[PDB]
Amino acid sequence: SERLSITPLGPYIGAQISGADLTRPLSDNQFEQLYHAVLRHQVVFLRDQAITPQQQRALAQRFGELHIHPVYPHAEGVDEIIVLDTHNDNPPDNDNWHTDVTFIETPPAGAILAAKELPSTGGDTLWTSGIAAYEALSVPFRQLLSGLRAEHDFRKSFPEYKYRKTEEEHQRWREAVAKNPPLLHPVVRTHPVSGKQALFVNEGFTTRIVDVSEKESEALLSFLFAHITKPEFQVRWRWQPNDIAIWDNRVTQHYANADYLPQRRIMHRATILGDKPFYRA
Amino acid sequence: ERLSITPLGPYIGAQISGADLTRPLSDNQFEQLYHAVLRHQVVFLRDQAITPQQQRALAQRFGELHIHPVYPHAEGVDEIIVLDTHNDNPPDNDNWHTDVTFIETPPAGAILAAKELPSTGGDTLWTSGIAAYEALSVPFRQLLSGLRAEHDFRKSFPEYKYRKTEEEHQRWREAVAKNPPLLHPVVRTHPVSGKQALFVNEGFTTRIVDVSEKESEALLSFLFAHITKPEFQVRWRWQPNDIAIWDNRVTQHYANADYLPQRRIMHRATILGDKPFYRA
Ligand SMILES: [Cl-]
Ligand SMILES: [Cl-]
Repeated sequence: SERLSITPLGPYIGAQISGADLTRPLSDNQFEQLYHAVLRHQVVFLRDQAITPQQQRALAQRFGELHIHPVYPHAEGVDEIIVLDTHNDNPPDNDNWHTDVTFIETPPAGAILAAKELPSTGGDTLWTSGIAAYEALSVPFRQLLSGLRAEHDFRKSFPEYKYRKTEEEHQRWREAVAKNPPLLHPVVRTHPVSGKQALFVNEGFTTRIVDVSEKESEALLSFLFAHITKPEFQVRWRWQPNDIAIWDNRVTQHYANADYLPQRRIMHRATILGDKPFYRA
Repeated sequence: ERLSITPLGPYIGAQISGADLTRPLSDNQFEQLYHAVLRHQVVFLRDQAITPQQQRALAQRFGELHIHPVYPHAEGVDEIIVLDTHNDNPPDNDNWHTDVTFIETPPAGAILAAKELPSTGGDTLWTSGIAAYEALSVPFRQLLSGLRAEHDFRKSFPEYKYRKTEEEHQRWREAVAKNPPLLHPVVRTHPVSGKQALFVNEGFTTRIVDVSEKESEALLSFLFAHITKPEFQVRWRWQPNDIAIWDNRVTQHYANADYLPQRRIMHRATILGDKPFYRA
């Protein structure tokens, strides 16, 4: 375990990491700086990492317990690794700004994404920094949003109408909804580790801010859903087979382009549980 | 005689009777009228066939009156402006605005008399900045209170609307030069009652300078819609010789431009105001 090559991709978010073989267990010195690079850069990219669901689950396991998605398919024999196999018969549903599974009480602290099969071109994935977004807010707006709570609803990104192909798929949806009722989370979240304040709403699951009026909420979310799309808060990644992406899901949102069908695209994701999102001034 | 005050709603507007505005009001009557205006923000008196001289007499009791440099004045009364709209002078007040907030001391109020009216149309509406403010959630009240917003003459007088004649266009330039943008509190504390009121208007407010440009666009977009809520308004259907008196410090008004080709003649007295300020 020497020293990983960390190349920032921007001033506020993103970095490429080289010198870490993810197919084989990482030493402690390496896993530590990989961990810190993720916290520091919010999202890191490692190319040429032909890992299997096995080792991917293993790597994620080291960050903590893994979440099992209520609707997405999982890899054979490895229930924690969801398979994102998109094509004509399963159109991509991630071309919207979202933070992974914020519909549970303890949203994932992070995730590891592996590019298995990719289209000739397209399918880029973008990440936006809730930290940079928060920093870009004027003091009056930071004060306004801090302490407010917003509702997150699993159904916003998982509409029932999208799961009625087969009765099985529909049943899977029913069980998912029953187990994931709408819940509240701070609009401004204090990172549990770094202490940095970050915007913590995402168009994918955030339905409304409950501490203001309905029109006030729509006005704020309208602003926020646009605010986070500022180029300066982002890093855009063009995928290559066997790429690996690891991000801190506590302070970022990502968006996956849906510009490749009829071509097929297969991604594998390990999802690391986090703790209860909170805000501390 | 004691004036009769009939509220037109729970937050704004009242119709008054028992006040002969063609003659001097007793001090008790005037105190009642003045307080009614303060309380209801805009009051209406019907069947007041007054002369401009009489309108000015009444207005002067509220404070210094404006002598408009451009608009024609009634008979031999420089303080009473003649607002004559028709095809050759199309109504242009059908937008939510608070009178002349682009200057340092916007008018405190005005007294408008209906001289000659179209068979129908031309309704004027007022919206309560106080009610609008109080309707805000606590986080929003806290957010806006203390912020400052820029008011710009050019917002209601877009340059693209005064560039017809290569020559007679620098006139627009001359006006803008005398009316530089300036700031006013977003939440204004009424100088007399101490009531807090939203004090932005789509007519002149271009942006809240204490937040980012995009935050400002979102906030003003919200506020310009918020003040249009029916609950915050009073709508008046005019009849000849009506008199409307309003507090321009905590309201915005909108005059429907829906009566052309008919003609509309109003007589107005503008009461000079003081510097708007905010005090928690
Ligand atoms: Cl993806
Ligand atoms: Cl009018």
